[PDB]
Amino acid sequence: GPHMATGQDRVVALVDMDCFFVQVEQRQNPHLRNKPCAVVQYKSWKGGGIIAVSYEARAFGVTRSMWADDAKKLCPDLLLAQVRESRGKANLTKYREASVEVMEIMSRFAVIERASIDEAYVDLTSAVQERLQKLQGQPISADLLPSTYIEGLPQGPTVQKEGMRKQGLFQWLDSLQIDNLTSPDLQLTVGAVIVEEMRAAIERETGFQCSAGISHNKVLAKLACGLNKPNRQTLVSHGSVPQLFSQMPIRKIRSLGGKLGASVIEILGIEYMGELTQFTESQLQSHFGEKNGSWLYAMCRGIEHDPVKPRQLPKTIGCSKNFPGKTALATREQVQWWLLQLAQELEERLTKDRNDNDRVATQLVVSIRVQGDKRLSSLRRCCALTRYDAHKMSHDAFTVIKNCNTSGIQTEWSPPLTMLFLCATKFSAS
DNA sequence: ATTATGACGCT
DNA sequence: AGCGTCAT
Ligand SMILES: Nc1nc2c(ncn2[C@H]2C[C@H](O)[C@@H](COP(=O)(O)NP(=O)(O)OP(=O)(O)O)O2)c(=O)[nH]1
Ligand SMILES: [Mn+2]
Ligand SMILES: [Mn+2]
Repeated sequence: GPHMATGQDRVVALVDMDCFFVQVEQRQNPHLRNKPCAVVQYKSWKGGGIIAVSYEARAFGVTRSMWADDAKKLCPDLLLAQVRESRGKANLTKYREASVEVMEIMSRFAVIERASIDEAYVDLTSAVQERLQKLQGQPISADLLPSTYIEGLPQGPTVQKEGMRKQGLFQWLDSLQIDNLTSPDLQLTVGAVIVEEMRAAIERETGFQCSAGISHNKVLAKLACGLNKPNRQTLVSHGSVPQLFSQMPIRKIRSLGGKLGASVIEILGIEYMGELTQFTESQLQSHFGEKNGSWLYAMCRGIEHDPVKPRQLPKTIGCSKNFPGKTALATREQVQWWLLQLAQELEERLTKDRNDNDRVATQLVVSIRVQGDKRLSSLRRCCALTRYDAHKMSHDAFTVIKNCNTSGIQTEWSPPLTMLFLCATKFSAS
C-alpha cells in the first residue's frame, strides 16, 4: 500500500512533429499548404516511395511505404514533393537542418533527448517545480491549456470535437488539488502548461506544428502524443492507465510491435496490455527474460524508469543506399564508385558536424547486404576513422569488405551487392 | 523493388 | 566486435 511506489516521480513529455517532411516542404512551397500532399524518394520505380503524408492525404488512405503511383489511385489530386538527390542517392540534409531548428527551440525549456529526426523527450520535473513555486497555489485556468486533451475524460454525466475536449478539461481541472505542490496530477497539469508554451514557440519560430504527450515516463508520453494528432497535446495521468490499457493491443506499446510482442500474445494467450497485470513478475521473467519481464510487469501498471538522456545530437552519422533487383552492384568498379559516393556524402556531413558540435568520429562501420539474403545487413565490419577524407574512407571500406567477393574474376562482384552502408561512430570531443 | 536511417540489446 | 530487433 503506502510503500508501493507508483512511478509518478517525474513529468516527461514527448514532442513529435506532425507529418514532418511534408511540413518542411509546405513551408518552402506555399502551393502545397493545406493540400493532400506526400513526400517521396526517387521517381522512376512506381512513382517513388512515400515516406511522409499530410493529414488531408491520409483521409484518402495514403500511407507511408506506399508507391506514389498507387497513392495516386486513391487520391488523384495528391501533390508530391521529392527528396533531393545528390551523388546518385537520396539526401536528407534539408530535414536534418529543420530538425536542428526545432531541437534548439525545445532545448530552451529543458534538456532534451533527441529520439529521432522529428521528436524529442523532455524531463519537465524541475521546470514544473519552478512554475508551481511561481503559481503560489493559484489554480490553473483552462485558457492556459487551449490544445490539451485529458485522456479518459469526460466521463459519466457534447456533439462537437472541441466541445468534448473542453468538457474533459473542465472535469480534470475541477478535480485538481492545487494546494498540494507534490500532487502528481497537478504536476502533470503544469507540465502540460509548459508544453503548450513550447509548442507555441516551435510554431511561432519555425512555422511547424507538432503534437505532444505528457505523462510520468517516456512510454506513456509517446503513446499519449499519438492519441490526438495532429496539432494537439494529450495528458495521460497515472489514474487513466487501467482503462486505457484494458483495450490497448499489446503491439501499440513502443518495443512490443515485433517478435517479442507476438510472443507475449501467443505464450500468455492475451490480447491487451491490461491483461498483463494478472501475472507475477517472476512469471513474466520466466517467459521473456529478466529484463523484459521486469519491464513488462511495471509497464502494464503505467510504470517505467528509462531516463530522458541528455542528448540533443545523434550518436552516429550514416549514409546508406539499396540496390534492388537488377540494379545490384556486380562489378568492382561499381562497388568502388558507390562507396565513394556514400563516403563523399559522409565526409560532408562529418565535416559540418565537427564544425557545429566540437567532436570527431573515430570508427567507421561498413555494412553490406548480398543478393538472396533477406536480412537487413549481410555483414558488418569496423575500421579506424582517422581522417575526414572520402577517398580514404571509401578505400578503407573496400578493404574491409573485399573478402566478400566470391568471384574468382578480379573485375566481377559475386554475388551482387544490394546495399551499401557507411556509418561514423564513437565520437570524441575535439 | 520500400528506403534511409538511427537506437540499442545480446553474446 | 559482429549480429539481431525495433522502429519508421
Ligand atoms: N528516409 C526515411 N524517412 C522516413 C521513414 N519513415 C519516416 N521517415 C521520415 C519522414 C517523416 O516525416 C519523419 C518523422 O517520422 P514520423 O514521426 O514517424 N512521421 P510524421 O512526422 O511524417 O507524421 P506524424 O504526424 O504521424 O508523426 O521521418 C523512412 O522509412 N525512411
Ligand atoms: Mn512526426
Ligand atoms: Mn516521429
